[PDB]
Amino acid sequence: PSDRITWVRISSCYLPLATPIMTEIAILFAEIETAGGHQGLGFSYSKRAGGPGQFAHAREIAPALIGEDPSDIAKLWDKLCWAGASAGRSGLSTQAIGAFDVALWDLKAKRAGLSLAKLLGSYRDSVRCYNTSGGFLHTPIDQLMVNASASIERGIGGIKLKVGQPDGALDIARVTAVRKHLGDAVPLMVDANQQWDRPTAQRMCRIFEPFNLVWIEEPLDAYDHEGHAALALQFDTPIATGEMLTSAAEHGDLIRHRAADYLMPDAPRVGGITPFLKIASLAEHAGLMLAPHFAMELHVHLAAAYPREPWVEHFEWLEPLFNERIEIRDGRMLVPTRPGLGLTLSGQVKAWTREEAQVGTRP
Amino acid sequence: PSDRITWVRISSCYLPLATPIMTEIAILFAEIETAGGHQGLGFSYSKRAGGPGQFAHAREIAPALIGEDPSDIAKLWDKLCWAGASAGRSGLSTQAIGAFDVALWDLKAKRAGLSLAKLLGSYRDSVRCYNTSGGFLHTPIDQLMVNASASIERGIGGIKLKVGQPDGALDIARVTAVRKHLGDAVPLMVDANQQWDRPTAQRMCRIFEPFNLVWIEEPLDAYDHEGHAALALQFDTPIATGEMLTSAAEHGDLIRHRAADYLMPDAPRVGGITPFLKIASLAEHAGLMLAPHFAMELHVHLAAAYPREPWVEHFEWLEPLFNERIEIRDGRMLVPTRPGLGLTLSGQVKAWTREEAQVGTRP
Amino acid sequence: PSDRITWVRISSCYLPLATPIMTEIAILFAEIETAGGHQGLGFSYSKRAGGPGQFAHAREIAPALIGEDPSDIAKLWDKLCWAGASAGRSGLSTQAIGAFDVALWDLKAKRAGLSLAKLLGSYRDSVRCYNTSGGFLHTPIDQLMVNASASIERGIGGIKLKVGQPDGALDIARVTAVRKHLGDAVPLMVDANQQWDRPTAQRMCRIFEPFNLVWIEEPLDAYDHEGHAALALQFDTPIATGEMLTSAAEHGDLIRHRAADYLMPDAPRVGGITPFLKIASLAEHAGLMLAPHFAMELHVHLAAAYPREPWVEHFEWLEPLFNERIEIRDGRMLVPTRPGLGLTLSGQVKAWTREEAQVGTRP
Amino acid sequence: PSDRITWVRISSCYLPLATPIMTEIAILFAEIETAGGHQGLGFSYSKRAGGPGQFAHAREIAPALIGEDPSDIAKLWDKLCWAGASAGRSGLSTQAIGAFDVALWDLKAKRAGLSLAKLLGSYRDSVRCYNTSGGFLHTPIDQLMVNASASIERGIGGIKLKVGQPDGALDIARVTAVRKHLGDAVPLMVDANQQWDRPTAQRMCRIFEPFNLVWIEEPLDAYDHEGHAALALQFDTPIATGEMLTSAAEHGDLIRHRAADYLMPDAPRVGGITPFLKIASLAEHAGLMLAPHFAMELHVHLAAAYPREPWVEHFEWLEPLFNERIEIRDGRMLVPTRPGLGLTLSGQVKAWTREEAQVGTRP
Amino acid sequence: PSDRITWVRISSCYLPLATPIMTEIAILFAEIETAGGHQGLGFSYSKRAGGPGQFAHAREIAPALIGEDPSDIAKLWDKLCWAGASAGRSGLSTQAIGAFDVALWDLKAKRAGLSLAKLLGSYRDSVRCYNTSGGFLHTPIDQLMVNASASIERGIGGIKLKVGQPDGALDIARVTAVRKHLGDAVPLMVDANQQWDRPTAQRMCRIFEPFNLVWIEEPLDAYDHEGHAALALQFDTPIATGEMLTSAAEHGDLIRHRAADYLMPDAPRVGGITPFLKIASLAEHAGLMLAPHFAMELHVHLAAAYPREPWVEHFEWLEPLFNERIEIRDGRMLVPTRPGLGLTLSGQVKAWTREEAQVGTRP
Ligand SMILES: [Ca+2]
Ligand SMILES: [Ca+2]
Ligand SMILES: [Ca+2]
Ligand SMILES: [Ca+2]
Ligand SMILES: [Ca+2]
Repeated sequence: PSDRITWVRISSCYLPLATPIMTEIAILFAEIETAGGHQGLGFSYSKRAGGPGQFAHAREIAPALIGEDPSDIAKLWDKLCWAGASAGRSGLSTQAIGAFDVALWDLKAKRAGLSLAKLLGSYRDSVRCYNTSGGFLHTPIDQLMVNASASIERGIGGIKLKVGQPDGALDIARVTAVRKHLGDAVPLMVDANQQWDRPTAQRMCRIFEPFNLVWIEEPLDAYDHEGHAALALQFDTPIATGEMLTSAAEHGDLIRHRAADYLMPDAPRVGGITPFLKIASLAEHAGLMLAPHFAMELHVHLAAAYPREPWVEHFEWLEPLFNERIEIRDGRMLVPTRPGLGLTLSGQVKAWTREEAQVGTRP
Repeated sequence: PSDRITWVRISSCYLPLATPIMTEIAILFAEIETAGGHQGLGFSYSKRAGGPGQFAHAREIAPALIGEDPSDIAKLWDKLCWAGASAGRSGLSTQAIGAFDVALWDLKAKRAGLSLAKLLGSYRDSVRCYNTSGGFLHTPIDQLMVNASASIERGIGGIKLKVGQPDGALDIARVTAVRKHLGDAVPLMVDANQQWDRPTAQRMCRIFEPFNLVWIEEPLDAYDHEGHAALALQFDTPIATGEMLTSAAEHGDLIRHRAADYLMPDAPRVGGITPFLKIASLAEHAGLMLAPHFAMELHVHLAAAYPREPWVEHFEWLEPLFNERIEIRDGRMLVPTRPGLGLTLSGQVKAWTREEAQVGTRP
Repeated sequence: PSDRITWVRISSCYLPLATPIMTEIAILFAEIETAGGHQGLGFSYSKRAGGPGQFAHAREIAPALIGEDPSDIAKLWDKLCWAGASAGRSGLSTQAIGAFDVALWDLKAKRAGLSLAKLLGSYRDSVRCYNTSGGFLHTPIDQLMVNASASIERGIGGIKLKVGQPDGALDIARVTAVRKHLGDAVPLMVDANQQWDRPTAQRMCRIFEPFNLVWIEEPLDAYDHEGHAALALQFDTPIATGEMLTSAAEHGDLIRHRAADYLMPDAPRVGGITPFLKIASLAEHAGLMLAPHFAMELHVHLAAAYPREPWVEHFEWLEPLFNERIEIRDGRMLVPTRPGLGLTLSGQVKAWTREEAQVGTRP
Repeated sequence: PSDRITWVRISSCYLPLATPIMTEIAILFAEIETAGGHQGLGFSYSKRAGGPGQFAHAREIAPALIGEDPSDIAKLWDKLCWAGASAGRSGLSTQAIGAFDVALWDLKAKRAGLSLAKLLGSYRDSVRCYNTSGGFLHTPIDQLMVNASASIERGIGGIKLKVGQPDGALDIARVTAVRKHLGDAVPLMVDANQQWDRPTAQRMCRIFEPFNLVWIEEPLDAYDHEGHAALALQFDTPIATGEMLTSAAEHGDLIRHRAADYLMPDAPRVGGITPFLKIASLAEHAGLMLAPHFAMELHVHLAAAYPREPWVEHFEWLEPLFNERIEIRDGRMLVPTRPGLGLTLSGQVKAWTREEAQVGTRP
Repeated sequence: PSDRITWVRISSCYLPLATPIMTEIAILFAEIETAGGHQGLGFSYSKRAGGPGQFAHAREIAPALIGEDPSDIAKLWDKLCWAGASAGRSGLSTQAIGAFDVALWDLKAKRAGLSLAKLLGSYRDSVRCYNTSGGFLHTPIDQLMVNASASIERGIGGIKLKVGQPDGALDIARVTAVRKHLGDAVPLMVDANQQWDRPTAQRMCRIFEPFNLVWIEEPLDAYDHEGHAALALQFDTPIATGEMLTSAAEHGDLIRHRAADYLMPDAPRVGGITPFLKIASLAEHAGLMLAPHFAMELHVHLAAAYPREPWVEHFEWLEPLFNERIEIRDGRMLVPTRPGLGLTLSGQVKAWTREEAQVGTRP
């Protein structure tokens, strides 16, 4: 083999959130080291229930990696999946596999002395970014307006507003208020978080049309593909969805329905970089736009490798976990130039680790 | 509410197999009790990796059941799924949910003093059954021949032979040998266990055509829907598949492709009775036949409720876990008449339990 | 068996209407009792011609229920259908079967000490409701306006206005008048009762778009599925139809055409709860909304069991037939908590019964 | 940038064939070197007219590579294509681009100290191989028989026989003769080289069915997708095609028609490794088998990276151009383990070079 | 044969542009003469990279024309294509073939003493024309406004404006300015040159709707057929595309998608008149409009032969190459009446020729 895995360590780290949304996020870290002295770091996560399950499964299948050639990433993804075949090809088991998968990609990239973006091959050195500016449905427009202004001032390229509350007139007012404040030149998008039924989504999308939003995210249930397809066919405003999906197959179904103008795959959630690339390949062929969701630390690299100009969300919740940081400038997020994912665990991770296990002999 | 859940207990029981094939099966038991004194028992399982993950997730979401009306089964399935939304609608998380789901159905049936089959409404009091007679690819033909003949004399209604070895001539020989021994009056089916590629499956199905087998099971990868549909369109022999799928959505895709003459949903594997019923409704409408896989203790009830004559496999591995037994006669297994699933945990379960947890106050 | 039917009584009851619409409605009541002392009550109906036919058929097939296990509801639906096979799977014969079907469901629910909603499993304890406030095309807007206001005051959650008269400008005026009176906050829907041809429906739907109605009901002939599908594709306003259909097959065709945003199945009209559930399963899978038509006494239970928020019409014409009543509060209809359908025949039913028959020996 | 391209050299080398079939093959070699001291070698080719055109275009666009980051392979493929946009996305211009593309991949692999197969990630360390044993339509049966048997004793895993001559009876005779000589255990395939019209292909495939050939290659015109799809739907024997196609788009069309059981993309012919990977992704998703055509020195690496067991032709014509060799044993060719493609130009290349050019300053 | 080719001369002529756009255009001229004394002139071209490749290939395959019957044009197109089969059916090789193809058509037309338009059969003696009036995105509206006015004054029938710059508000302003200047009676069209992504194209097309433009050209990537089809389905304004395509197959795909209201095939770019006619036949059958791109000297003849009123661009860049000129009158371009294409090489061609070759003996 090109090398061989000799040690693996998994940790279940509970990241406390500065502000309740959801008071914490369970992060599954996977560390892999080889006889050749190469090392990789990867992770998966669970918002709400899922952390314990991901860790337990990861611990059970980890031994299957020992002795294997780390360069055969897809092959190993398949081997770990087969090791837990009755668990399926999506959900907790493949998310656990994803932590290992990301680590192997990190390791291969470092082996070449290249950032993950350069190993895959990039199309740009910076990616369009946007943020919520710490805005929620319960955030007084006044505060959200001043926070969004600050974000723009520090380099954010767009603002995503939370909508989808029983009183639709409220959202329209809030959005109207933000648009008047920032100006027509600031890109604006909304996220309904699956709060609308088909009739309501139909009416709200109609109202938002004049706003020229970048996109309307998750207007319906994440699984209502025909519903999303119907909205995309009817309205000029792009429809964005997919962040809730957990496998290449689900994204394939969404794509088959032409249910999204902007596909929002979540690498950790779908099983890692390996399945994410298969999804990106399908989206590319279908001529769609890409807007990866969550984990910017990983997605900035994946987005950089997509043919068409993508959008990545500037999200700072995971920063305390790492020693590195992402920098933003003139509406764009810079793609890190360091080898691999360019991440190392902060000293704070230890204090937040509730479970851990390892197998093999460390080099 | 009709009632209120007050106590829940989950157990991870490792069933040792008298004959390695894999030397054990992880069973997740869920016990539910209410303020009204009602009780239910359900379970899910994992062959190979999966047991630890299912238990861990079940333990984390169990508290969400306390205080809820046990009669709103589908509603609670959704609540538990939402409680772990980032985990998706299939795989380990929904299988954990399935243990609770089965228990709720068991409890509702008992509440009406009806077997699960009668609660759902049955079409028959006994179901066609078949077995492998402890035969595997490595079992010497002559042994499998006397074993099969023995199963027939005990009342089994059919024999499923394992095939799919590199030397197709061998399988053809073994099947020919079995057919000549038992006679043309004994129903025969084969299981290739996803071992054939499209070209090989094409040639083997061609050869088996004259045999008039009941079905050819899993000739291709469980996810090659187009491949299976092509075989079903070409050959007279029914194609059976679906045992590997873990969600209603995956079965829906298989059904959309018309990839199976006999659909083989596995209740515990797809998330319980609730999603299984949705799958059965889709199969019924599509005019397909049903042959549920594994867990006869549960599937005999579900099969009894299907409009068209189904087939259920009679296999003994799980018996040690329960105090009750399935009866077979004249080629069919009798649908139990006791309330609910008609199962209670044996004293052996305790000794095989490696993990357990409970929440709430037992009535 | 779980039990066995020993007595059956059918009655043809003619319900006189307080105000001509249609001066009466023929109701077919079915009573079923078992050796175990269990009892069930169900019914079907005919607006205009149909009462005599339903009763005659019910009387002829009733004997087929004696001795049968009441828990095998679907099986018995099929047996009664086969008993009159040349009559088909829809229309008068299956509507007669439906009376028996509803009774069997009522009996099974009572057996478990659960309301019908809880036996099926509910998603809500109350359902959105609406009414016409005794409004017809010939009702002076002035009166309809004050009546609608009263309905809202007593808890009704929406108002359905009758439209579809030769003078379209009239309907627009009437609707404009009602909207201005009640305010934009009161949900409003219209019912054209199949009075428009494709061109007219096209023009009227266009005009109603700004109104933001909950739905436009039966704009075209109940059987013009392509016509309805075209309207739904073109307009934001939901299209509602299906109330005239009499079988799962017809609803399946409507669904295949994507001819309705809100499907309006009528349990009694399609053959009872058994076929209604098959229809609801198809609508659920297609991602549609549900708005059962007529018989709120039965549909409130069925609606409660649907995944997505349905709408049920508050209709008081059938009240004199029963001793129980439905209560409405804050725009919602409360789902009864009593066992089964929660209905018993009033003493007035006897005086209105024109035909009756029974078979078997009462327990 | 990760690095920077500083020098590029292109050579048009005419490979003389020891045996006319066409007496030579024009090979376009591309050498790329960077400021960081990294180097890559790639190539494209033309059988018959094409060599001069490929070189001329390569020379004209080569300057566009100077100063660029060699790691952004896909990006540069697009830049060179845009540099000659009026030339399209297929044919001579993209084949010229492919020589550079292969060199960039070779360079990236070497950068990581990995073979091309390991950089991409492999599923196997050896690939099934087959050869023609120097047999053509004019080769006397008995000679081809001893030649084939010889290839088998040296380790070849299969024999491809050339067919498609006006006298079909002859082919059938020759194939029958070969089959009887080698035995039923030696895999056999035939290549009709687009010689049959639909009617003839239909009859010949019918006759070959009993033979159980691995595949029937190019039975019809390379562009008759409907024709090929019809044959594949009708016959058990796999249909193989695609070797003549020159772009991802053409392969996509073939795949859309389901016109091939075995897709035969030719990396150099379609524009290099970059477009080849896109084609492989499409074939993988469609559930097809892979059998890359020509250039085993390159395809052995690409085939190793495909999920399902592929077939690669072992043919010796290009060996004189390189200092390295492919090893075969037990019916499979070993995937080279050296860095990158594992190829270096032999001293003979210089003598066969008719044209060459370079740009930039060599490090 | 009807005659036989005895001499062929190819020249690579670099046409310098009066103003940078692109400072020159490579033109490939092909001259063919027969034993019968007949002669033909044709050409192909490359904007940016492509000239050297086209010439090199043309030189290599030219010998294949000697001795052949010039009247069998399609047959010879196929023979030359086969002569370079590994080069494919599009791109540089077929463009080289196209130069010869045009010459053969010119020769056949002259043989009959008919213009090319009359040989094919025409529907009109003049064709609607339009121009850019030397306008580019960087041209100050003031100048573009006065230039467009002059064009109209000298007989041009329409104005095409360049759009597709980052600042969409700019294009709208420029177009608004031009429309106000020339008046609503002057046909206006825009060309976005593939500068918009789907979302942007969607928004810009919406804005342009009120303008009643003749068409919106290349709003998206030339290969995004689904994208173009979606725009055409949604908007009243015709979508025009196809100028970038290089083969009948690509145009066929575009047509299959109903991706264009106005198809813009480029004869030289797709391989000559032979493939252009196949494309025109497909467009005619699909009921589309035709707007050939570039080379008016050739397209005026081809456009004249199309059933529906086409549009041809008045483009003067190629004039210096020929001794003849096209005349425009009352918004239409007159179809030349001279034999064949009606073109002869100017004395300036010699000075601009960088490469040339000939084969055979001149008559
Ligand atoms: Ca859209
Ligand atoms: Ca079949
Ligand atoms: Ca609609
Ligand atoms: Ca086939
Ligand atoms: Ca249009």
